[PDB]
Amino acid sequence: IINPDWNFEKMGIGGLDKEFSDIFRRAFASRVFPPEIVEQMGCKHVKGILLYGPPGCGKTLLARQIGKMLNAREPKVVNGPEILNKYVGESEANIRKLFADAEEEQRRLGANSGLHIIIFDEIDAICKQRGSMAGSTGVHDTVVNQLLSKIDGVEQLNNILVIGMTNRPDLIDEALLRPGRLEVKMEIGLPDEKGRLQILHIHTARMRGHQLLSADVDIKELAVETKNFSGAELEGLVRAAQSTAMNRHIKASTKVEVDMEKAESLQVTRGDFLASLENDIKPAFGTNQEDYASYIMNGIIKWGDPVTRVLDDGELLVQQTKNSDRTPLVSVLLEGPPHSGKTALAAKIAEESNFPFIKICSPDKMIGFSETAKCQAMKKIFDDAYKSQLSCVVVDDIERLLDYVPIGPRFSNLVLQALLVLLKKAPPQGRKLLIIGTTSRKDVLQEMEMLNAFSTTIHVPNIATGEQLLEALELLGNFKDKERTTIAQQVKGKKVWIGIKKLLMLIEMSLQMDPEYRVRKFLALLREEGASP
Amino acid sequence: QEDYASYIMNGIIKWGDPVTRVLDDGELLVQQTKNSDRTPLVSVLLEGPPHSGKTALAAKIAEESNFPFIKICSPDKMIGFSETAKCQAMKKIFDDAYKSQLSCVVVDDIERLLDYVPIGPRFSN
Ligand SMILES: Nc1ncnc2c1ncn2[C@@H]1O[C@H](COP(=O)(O)OP(=O)(O)OP(=O)(O)O)[C@@H](O)[C@H]1O
Ligand SMILES: Nc1ncnc2c1ncn2[C@@H]1O[C@H](COP(=O)(O)OP(=O)(O)OP(=O)(O)O)[C@@H](O)[C@H]1O
Ligand SMILES: Nc1ncnc2c1ncn2[C@@H]1O[C@H](COP(=O)(O)OP(=O)(O)O)[C@@H](O)[C@H]1O
Repeated sequence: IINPDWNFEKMGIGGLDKEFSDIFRRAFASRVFPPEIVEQMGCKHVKGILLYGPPGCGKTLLARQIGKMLNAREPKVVNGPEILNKYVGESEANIRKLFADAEEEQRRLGANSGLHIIIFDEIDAICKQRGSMAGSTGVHDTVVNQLLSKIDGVEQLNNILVIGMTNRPDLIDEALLRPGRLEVKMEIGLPDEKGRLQILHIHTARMRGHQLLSADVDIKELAVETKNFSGAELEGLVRAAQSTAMNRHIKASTKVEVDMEKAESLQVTRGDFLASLENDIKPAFGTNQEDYASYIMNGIIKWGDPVTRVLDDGELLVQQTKNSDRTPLVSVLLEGPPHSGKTALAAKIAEESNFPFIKICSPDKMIGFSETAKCQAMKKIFDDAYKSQLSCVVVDDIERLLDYVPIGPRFSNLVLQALLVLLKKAPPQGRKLLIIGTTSRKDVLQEMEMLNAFSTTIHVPNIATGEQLLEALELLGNFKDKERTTIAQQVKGKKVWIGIKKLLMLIEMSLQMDPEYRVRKFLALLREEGASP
Repeated sequence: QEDYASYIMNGIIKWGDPVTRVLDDGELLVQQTKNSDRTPLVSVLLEGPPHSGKTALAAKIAEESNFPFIKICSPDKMIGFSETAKCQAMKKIFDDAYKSQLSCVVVDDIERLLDYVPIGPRFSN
């Protein structure tokens, strides 16, 4: 019913052109050959397939087009969580209601009926395997059995086709993949440069049709600027550009009584696209420039040699992880005394890598969580990281993730075991990863056998000389000439062990008085904090 | 034949005598478990310092046996599980192993299945 090489273009789906060929070659070879030879051989057709991948990557379009191209009746869409009810023996009824028409048509027309396709969604919701993990989601296992009894069993159905869709391929019941049942898996991953270009081509044909779009805008620049968008973020970008351009044009024309010549024109230009891209759309699988300003609040100032050493070592590690074989997983750990400024340096090192996927997992967003929820969140972040060619994950505080208190001692063992397992699991073939730690108590970590898993260590020291303090003050720029002179005469005493954060706090506290008494207050504050190595 | 090529990532090069001794001992154990009649159940434990290459050698010994049933139970596929889930998984694997006439099972990183930590000590009973 379809031409030998088929056709998939300018009909919607544009990014996935090899997938159709792959699936048709692997599964649907029986429905294209002349029926006489198929009946002569005496073979049965495949009775379903499974699709899995990241959300919003164009799965429903594929199912609808596959159904359309086979000359099948209207698909009977359905959702996963919708088929669930607390009353005993009611979900089975919902599962059973779906096949009535197929049964009736088979009963009437015999062996000449058409093809009916049922499209499920979030099929992993009904499965007696999610109960293994922490929680209670037994979903009254019986449900699944009923479904199987309809795909096969004593009563045979020969005019159906089941297309399953899922996001978590590791929660699918194992009994649902043997031969004779859903038995063809496939992956629909993120698009690439060509896919993004094609999607932008398809989604913008309307404006070009009526010459409304300006000649300034390109499509290659927007195709290369967007790194890990899938499909919906591109549609969102187009829509946001439309809306922003419209609002700006109407407001500007109201502000200035422009002639009808430009009033009729409603060009969107390129500025609207860039503004919407940089302010409107926030990708889920890409870099997030907003969170960096939340950690590096006062920038980075060079008060000594160690900063350059740390930055250079970070660059070397990034280069090693980027282009290298035989070692696709690399780890590192930053250790130092409290208030030394470790989080900011880690964030800077991650930012300078220019990787497409950068994330930060910190306990600031896990207040009141039970340990199981923390394990879930960590696993989710790492699972998301595993779906990109180059990634980078930062773990903010390893001591707070364990709930360590010196009395006892006390802590949670589940999180420790999860971290130890996750630190030594390479990604699927052909993909890289990088992990950066941070902590202030190295001895406890060494004592817990966790330092045997990391690959390197770096040291972040404090300010340990007077001239360094003078240089830091000079860079900050808060004291005058005579003030600096007075400070210099009195701080040559040596044995000066302070942290950058504490230094900032002391300066801020001291600057709350009149200019006369600032110096003595600052010196008193420094002396009360003047411990020794 | 996909797990074995996933656990032996860079082959097995012979840098000294011990490799030959280990492989020969494994072969002798396999032949014993195959040809005996009054000793159907056999066990062996491989131990050594960290980062020494125990899993690769165990996988190679299992693969070079030609048994019709072979399976590996590693802890890296049970992240976030509870004690009961681990018990059920292990029992299921062994129950499946019991239905063949010749089988081999690999248990990997025994110290990570019990959740051992030197402080305490703490673990799962
Ligand atoms: N070279 C630098 N190194 C570190 N911090 C710097 C540097 N230059 C400026 N800072 C400032 O230091 C502060 C970092 O303090 P922050 O509280 O992030 O430290 P931390 O090591 O993460 O602390 P904690 O041990 O509480 O987690 C930021 O204000 C940053 O602007
Ligand atoms: N003769 C050999 N013995 C062991 N490993 C070898 C040998 N020849 C090469 N290798 C390489 O050694 C690596 C195996 O190390 P592996 O990570 O399995 O160590 P391990 O002892 O299982 O570690 P762990 O105790 O951390 O679980 C693989 O790269 C393998 O290619
Ligand atoms: N080439 C394309 N690939 C993927 N999605 C596309 C493509 N062109 C358009 N889209 C849009 O992306 C969305 C993908 O289908 P949708 O049902 O929203 O997501 P999913 O089924 O992946 O959860 C739809 O809005 C669809 O119109």
